[PDB]
Amino acid sequence: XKAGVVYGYNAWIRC
Amino acid sequence: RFPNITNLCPFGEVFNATRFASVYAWNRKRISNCVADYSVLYNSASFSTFKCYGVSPTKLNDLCFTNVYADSFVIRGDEVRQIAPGQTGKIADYNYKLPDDFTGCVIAWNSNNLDSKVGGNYNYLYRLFRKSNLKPFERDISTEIYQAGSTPCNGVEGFNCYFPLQSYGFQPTNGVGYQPYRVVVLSFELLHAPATVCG
Ligand SMILES: *[C@@H]1O[C@H](CO)[C@@H](O)[C@H](O)[C@H]1NC(C)=O
Repeated sequence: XKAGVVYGYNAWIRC
Repeated sequence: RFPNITNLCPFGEVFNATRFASVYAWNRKRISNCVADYSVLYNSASFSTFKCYGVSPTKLNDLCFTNVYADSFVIRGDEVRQIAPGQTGKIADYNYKLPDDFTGCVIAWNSNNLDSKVGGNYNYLYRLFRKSNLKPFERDISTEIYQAGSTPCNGVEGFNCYFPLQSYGFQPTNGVGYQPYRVVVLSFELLHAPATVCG
């Protein structure tokens, strides 16, 4: 998703 | 079902650092637009204190944050307690103070192997006295001499004339309370903007 927000690993999987 | 952002948050650049900053001049690194894995940090498992405020650290990995800042500095072992919201102490009052509505994490680990040497390291300083208390995340690195005395100091440390910053002096033979500890504080805002992703 949106560039410029720090995703956590598991939330980056959901991304 | 397909991942977009390909950027690792440079935690290594903040933790495997040659020399950390002095607590009075705490260094801050802007973290943004990256994925971060906190499981690797906690799995390193060397940290003496890994405590987070506003969000349980165990379930930190599956959340999306914004405005992430990493603050790095070195303090004394006995001074670790002061890096927490609302604590009053030598450091927290005058060097680095977390605000009362804190949202980030605190990471602290013993550095007596690197940041002390026989004869002591005097390169880590702390601000002993300040005219007024520090505001949250305020950074004051001024070196103005107190001159409560007859004559003006004119920038010379002496008598009736005191210098604010005091050297830590870590020797490897010091007690655990006096041993140096490296600290990293993570300040961030919890973001729930995409309902599916960050729900
Ligand atoms: C992927 O990330 C970019 C930012 O580099 C963003 O502009 C784009 O909208 C994202 N992809 C989708 C499908 O939204």
